[PDB]
Amino acid sequence: MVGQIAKEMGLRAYIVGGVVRDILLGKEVWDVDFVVEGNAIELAKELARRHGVNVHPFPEFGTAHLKIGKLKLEFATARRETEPASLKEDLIRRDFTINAMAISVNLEDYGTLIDYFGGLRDLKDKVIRVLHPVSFIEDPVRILRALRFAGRLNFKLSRSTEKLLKQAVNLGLLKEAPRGRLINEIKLALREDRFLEILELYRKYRVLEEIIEGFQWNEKVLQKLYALRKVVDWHALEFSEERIDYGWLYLLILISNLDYERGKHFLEEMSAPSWVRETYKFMKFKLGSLKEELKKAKENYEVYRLLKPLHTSVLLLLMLEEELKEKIKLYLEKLRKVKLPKEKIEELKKGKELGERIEELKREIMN
RNA sequence: GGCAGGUAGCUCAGUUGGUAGAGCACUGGACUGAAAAUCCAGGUGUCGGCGGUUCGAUUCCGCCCCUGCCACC
Repeated sequence: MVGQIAKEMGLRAYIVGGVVRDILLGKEVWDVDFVVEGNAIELAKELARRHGVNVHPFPEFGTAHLKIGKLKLEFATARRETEPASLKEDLIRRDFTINAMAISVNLEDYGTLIDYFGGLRDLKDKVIRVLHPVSFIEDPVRILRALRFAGRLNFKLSRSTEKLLKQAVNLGLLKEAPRGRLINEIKLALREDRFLEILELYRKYRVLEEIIEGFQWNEKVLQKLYALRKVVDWHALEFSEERIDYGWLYLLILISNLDYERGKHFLEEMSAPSWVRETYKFMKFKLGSLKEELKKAKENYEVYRLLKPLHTSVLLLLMLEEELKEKIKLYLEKLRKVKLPKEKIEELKKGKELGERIEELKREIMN
């Protein structure tokens, strides 16, 4: 119906940006971005009125947000910067060729893909390419972004793009960039399932040393990241109903050997989840003594005592130890399974004495 | 899309999971020609909603509701 409204107003609207990419990648998304030649606000308001849904106009940005069902729609007016602007002018300010395409929702040309810069070819050849060599200089954050994209889609940077990226990092433009944008981009990165590869690309071009203070790369951390890779694989395989955010664990591994001050400050800027901060603060000190206690663990009940109060993240951190791996495994799918019948429980009750008694019964069952 | 706040009618605290609170409106009676003040007391509440784990969830976790702000595709 968007093309109908675009016809009545005599305008031109286009599905734009990564959405189009995700459409060509066979990925369905509930968030759609539009570029409209002429006023986008009136189009969004009319569309929202015809569907009888609340509209959220933003005149200063020239954009409007409206939610239809699960679909989150954002209409934007064509602009030549971050005179009327043609679609091509709006597409030329974008970062990568694969993000620079558009599809027309206008009724006559409906279904046609509009590619000016040959982004379709770069999507075909799995190439991450900038439109202009001045790209990274304008928006330094894109440095991460490209890598992140190169992480997710498993594509490869163009030689021009790569040289421009290396030259961009060498000038230290990553430091001059706003902290919030960078941190946000990293937060976007750690949510990917391929985020490990993104970390590999981060290590190759050494972008993490610039953002984080006092951070350096070594082999132990990397092998720890692959061990964590295997652990994450198995845990997300069998226990998948219990799944949590895995990226923050990698982030903890990277900052493990780093100073505690810069670590807490980093978690402060990144706005890490509570359990992440807790896992880190427990890792910096208590983890050593904990592991040493797990080494002294003989009976299953002492293991139960030294494990159960801890979160899942701590356990996954303990799975890095080869000696403790089969023990934690024994703890997960075996060491905790239990229930009790009626009569017996009723006899157990004949405050805290009840719970302690229960613990005594469990330690009686285990060993 | 991520991070705080959600506790009475309003303004607000509360973590090793273990049987909840302040200050003023609410009912009832002692008090009064009536009313209020004040006294005894006591509702001050499924501590957002729905499930899950647990002997037991305001707390652990998951999906969502609301409000405010930071961030922007």
